[PDB]
This record gives sequence, C-alpha cells and structure tokens, in this order.
Amino acid sequence: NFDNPVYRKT
Amino acid sequence: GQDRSEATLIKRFKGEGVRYKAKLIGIDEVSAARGDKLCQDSMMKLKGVVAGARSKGEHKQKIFLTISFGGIKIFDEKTGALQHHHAVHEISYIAKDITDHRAFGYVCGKEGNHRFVAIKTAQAAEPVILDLRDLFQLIYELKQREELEKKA
Repeated sequence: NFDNPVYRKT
Repeated sequence: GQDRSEATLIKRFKGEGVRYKAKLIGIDEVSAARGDKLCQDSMMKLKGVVAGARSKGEHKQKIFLTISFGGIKIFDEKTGALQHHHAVHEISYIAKDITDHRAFGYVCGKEGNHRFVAIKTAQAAEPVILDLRDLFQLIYELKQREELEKKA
C-alpha cells in the first residue's frame, strides 16, 4: 500500500 | 527480477504502456483519499456484492487494464473499448487485498469525490502494484527535473 506522490487534491 | 532503471521504465510506460488481463470487482464511493482500513473495508464490501451476484448467476466483467503516463485505463475485454480512465493526478492511493494475492484496488478522484476501484487480476496483483509504484515515482522524478514532457 502506498500514496501517489503526484496526486492532486484539487 | 525485472529491470526498473529509469530508461527501462520510460519505455515501459510510454504510449499504451503495460497491459494486464483482469476482471472488474466494482467501484465504491469512499470518504477519504487514502487509508489501509478504508480500502480493505471497501474491497470486502464490493466482493460481498459480487459474491451475492455470483449466487444469482452473475459474473464479473472481463477487462484489461493498462498502466501508462496516462494513468490507469480499464478496457472491456470483449470489445476492446475504453470504459474507465483515471489520470495519474487523480489517483491518490494503491492497496493490495490483504486476503487475496490476485486482487488490489486504488482510490481516485478529487476531494469529496473519492472512489475505490477494485480489480481481480488474472495473475498475481504484485507486478501491477509495483508498476504503479514505479510509474508514480518516475513521474515525480521527471517532474522535479522538468523533463516529464521529453520522456512522455
């Protein structure tokens, strides 16, 4: 499991 | 043991990217962008729905998913048509199904519009998860070096 470093919340 | 050097990864994810045979378990609306328990609870819920439909004679949709600089794309297997498209900037979290080595899911959407997409892979889910990890890390690195466009 991991977070996407390029994710954009807005 | 696959080569994950930058040059190799670029060739791997460019264009159509990497394709994997799979089945769509389902898509569920969730309250946050990330969370191990959030994802496992959603996966458990969606699988429960599938199991209930399976007792009625219903089967999961056969698909193939691709991982590329364009993000995650889900195509219908029978027709080859694109059915779902989630851009890299729209995907927030990737999670393996703790109870199934052949299942995983991801959370996508902007704030207030989060959804968990659950996938049952034909083979092990690990390679797909690692490809997503490598893809995201690569994009981050290329962006930091201002070279994403020259490699996409």
